[PDB]
Amino acid sequence: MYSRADRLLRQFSLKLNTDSIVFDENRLCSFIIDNRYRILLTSTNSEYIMIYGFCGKPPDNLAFEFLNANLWFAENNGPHLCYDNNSQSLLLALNFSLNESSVEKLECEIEVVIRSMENLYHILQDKGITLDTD
Amino acid sequence: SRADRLLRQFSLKLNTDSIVFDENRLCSFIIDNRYRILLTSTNSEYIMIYGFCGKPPDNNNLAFEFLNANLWFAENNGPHLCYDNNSQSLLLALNFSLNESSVEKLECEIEVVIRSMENLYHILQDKGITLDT
Amino acid sequence: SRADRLLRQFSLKLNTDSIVFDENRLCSFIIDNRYRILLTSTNSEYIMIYGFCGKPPDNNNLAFEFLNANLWFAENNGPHLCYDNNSQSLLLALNFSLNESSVEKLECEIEVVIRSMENLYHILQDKGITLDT
Amino acid sequence: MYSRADRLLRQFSLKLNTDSIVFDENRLCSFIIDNRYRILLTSTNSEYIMIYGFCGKPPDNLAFEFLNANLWFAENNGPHLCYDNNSQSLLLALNFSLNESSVEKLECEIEVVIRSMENLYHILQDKGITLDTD
Repeated sequence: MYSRADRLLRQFSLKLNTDSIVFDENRLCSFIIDNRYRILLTSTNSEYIMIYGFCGKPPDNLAFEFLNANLWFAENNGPHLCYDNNSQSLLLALNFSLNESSVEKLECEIEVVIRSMENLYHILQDKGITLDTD
Repeated sequence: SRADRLLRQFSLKLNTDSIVFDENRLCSFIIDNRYRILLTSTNSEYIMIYGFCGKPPDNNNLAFEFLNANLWFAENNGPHLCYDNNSQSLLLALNFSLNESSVEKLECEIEVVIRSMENLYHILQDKGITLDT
Repeated sequence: SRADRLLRQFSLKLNTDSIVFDENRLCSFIIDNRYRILLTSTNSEYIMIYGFCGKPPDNNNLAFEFLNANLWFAENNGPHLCYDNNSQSLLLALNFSLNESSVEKLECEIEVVIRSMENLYHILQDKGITLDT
Repeated sequence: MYSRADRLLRQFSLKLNTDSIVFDENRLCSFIIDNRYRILLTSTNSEYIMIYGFCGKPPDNLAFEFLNANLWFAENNGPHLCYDNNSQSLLLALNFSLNESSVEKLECEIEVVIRSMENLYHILQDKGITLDTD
């Protein structure tokens, strides 16, 4: 009766102790980890969930430095560092395959995104250029 | 190879003297006279595949479209579109796992990168911005 | 090494498809926390030893003294003092012949390069121009 | 009765069909190969002859490009590209060891210098910056 994405998210939700974490009518699910990391999940295909970590909006001119940072994530099997036209913000993107998936694997892929977001605010805070909250 | 034997022996001697080293094996080639590929191997866990796309027009705004395109590559389990501050090139970068690996599967991934340069070239052509190759 | 086996196999497959490749083996390390050394091996005849001295002050006249110093290195059978347009560094470069070679003789030549960086540093110190290391 | 440098040069001289090629009182010997390459030989030590190929005087500002060219000669076992304060000119320098030396080896080392001088006017003529005659 439930799609693999919905069942998996239901486990993630209950594990995190809420009913709230669910895909809405556009297949979007947003939440915050540790009052710090803004995670967006999408399931528009039946085979994978996209995991987006919202890094915030870049300062006033930078884009090449972000492309250069993407070398580091590729070399460490991290998410893609992307820029989104809508929210005009940076985000770390990771395709989570639903094949042979468990709630434990989803949390680790979400953790890879969280560590990578922290990795980004580390190439950026000591280097003196900063992304905002909301 | 006489050189590979010498370097391996020398490295082992370095560790012996408590000196850490960085090793890197490189293999570059061009496919169809059009796609520059670089294979690097800096450790026993993975190989990197780099598709050298070419120098981009120094245009900070166009770079924001390169970053935006990483959304499509991410969704499609493709390479990372990135930029090397040394060769001043944009790169399609793909990490190749040594686990359950073979020469067959390495070809398939080099092919994934090649097709990605293929898509990018044909997308930049349509938009009339081509790269210093 | 599983990676070295994979690359060797892949290279042989490339030749098989009539594709020429460029291979390069790199080994870098620091001696006495002071001398950066790079060993490269791009073919079966020789190895290159590069002593990375550091970025020089961009001073076209001081560079003419680097060139002038090549007279002393030449007379003393020493390395080539050169400049890499990529890493923006000056280099002491020494070609190491694979013929009648051993790990012992490779050490001696790396030592010749190291002492040369040693002489250069102590010559630049006295003249109060030191390199971005 | 003759030093190894003098004997060797005597052979080189006779081979080239002249008495003229000889070290003068400052141990300097200058000659031109093929009406094009200006060669200077020195023997102030007993163990080697220095071979200098005179490339001429650099245009008006360059030095880093010459240092970069020196990467190429080191990689190909060539002479050192040097600049000399006196003549204010570039020169290719090669130490020729007198140990196990024959007139045939000297000519090849002189040939390495000549090919390298030609190699230099090739990194320079297609690249649009030129050294003068005398």
